[PDB]
Amino acid sequence: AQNPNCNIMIFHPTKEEFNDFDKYIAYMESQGAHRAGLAKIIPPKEWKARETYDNISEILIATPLQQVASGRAGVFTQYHKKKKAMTVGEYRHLANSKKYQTPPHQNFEDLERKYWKNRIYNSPIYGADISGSLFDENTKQWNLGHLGTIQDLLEKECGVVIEGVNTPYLYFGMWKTTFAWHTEDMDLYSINYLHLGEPKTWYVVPPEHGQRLERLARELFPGSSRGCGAFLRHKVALISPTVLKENGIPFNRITQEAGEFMVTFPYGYHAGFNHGFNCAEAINFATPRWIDYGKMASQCSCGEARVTFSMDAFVRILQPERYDLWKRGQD
Ligand SMILES: O=C(O)CNC(=O)C(=O)O
Ligand SMILES: [Mg+2]
Ligand code: NI
Ligand SMILES: [Zn+2]
Repeated sequence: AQNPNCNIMIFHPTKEEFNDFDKYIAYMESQGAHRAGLAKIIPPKEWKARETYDNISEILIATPLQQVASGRAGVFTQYHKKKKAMTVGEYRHLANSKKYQTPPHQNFEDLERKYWKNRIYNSPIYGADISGSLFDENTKQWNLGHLGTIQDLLEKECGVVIEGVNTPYLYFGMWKTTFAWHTEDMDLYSINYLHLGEPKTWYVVPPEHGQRLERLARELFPGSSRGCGAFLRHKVALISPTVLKENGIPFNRITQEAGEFMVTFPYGYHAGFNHGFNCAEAINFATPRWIDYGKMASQCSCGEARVTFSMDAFVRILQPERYDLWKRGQD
């Protein structure tokens, strides 16, 4: 078995190997990359996402989210308070202000220490989940707006044509902006490109150990667990590496820098934080290997998770027994 310790693997495809996206994902899996839940892909030196980032300041962040924490430094939830709209140029200025800027630090490890010590005491503002793309239309390789759609994959594998669309999302971050422990909708893959700015630190649990994370989460968030049998789908809970290590949960960590892709694999729980002002683009995708994960994915039916239009068909076709309850939670 390749990669039996479930380490995060880093890949350096050549420009030739960068042509065929599906083929390269399958290659990474042949080397055991999925066992970690997360892989890094460093693009060939010849490649670029677009020519420059000099003209992005007028993008609108319609609903910036202030991420307010509750709990203790290593075990907390966050809620999202909606703020007034602002442009990316306004948000960048805000991120660089004395109130929100990255503190002085020695290295990524020191900054990580500072994040876990101090995150709860601040409420950073995240420009998340903005439909759109920063890939140039002329970028032919690993262009996250030109991937094969999940609806097409389901149709190719299973023969059933379904409604729905699959488009990318932009994320504008600042110091301490946080993504809570989650797997993707329907335990899909994700791919994330860090277009510009400061790094993003990731934590990940191997898919084969995801249920160990879930059991810890039920212990640590006992009211939330009574409320919902899949409350990590709410995407609000944080658990620090120190707490994970104290509880014997297998995990790994890695820091993504600008110009790098990360791929999350089906049922790979992940969480993390931004180092400072940045912009990422991410999208879900599927492969043939995903189908069995989609059929087994948990679902929130309590009403909290509320998701896209396109998840309906995935539930309806892959999980017909669950469909009626889940749809009630959507309505
Ligand atoms: O970058 C973020 O805030 C969150 N991204 C992801 O969870 C992802 O790409 O799957
Ligand atoms: Mg602009
Ligand atoms: Ni994710
Ligand atoms: Zn729920």
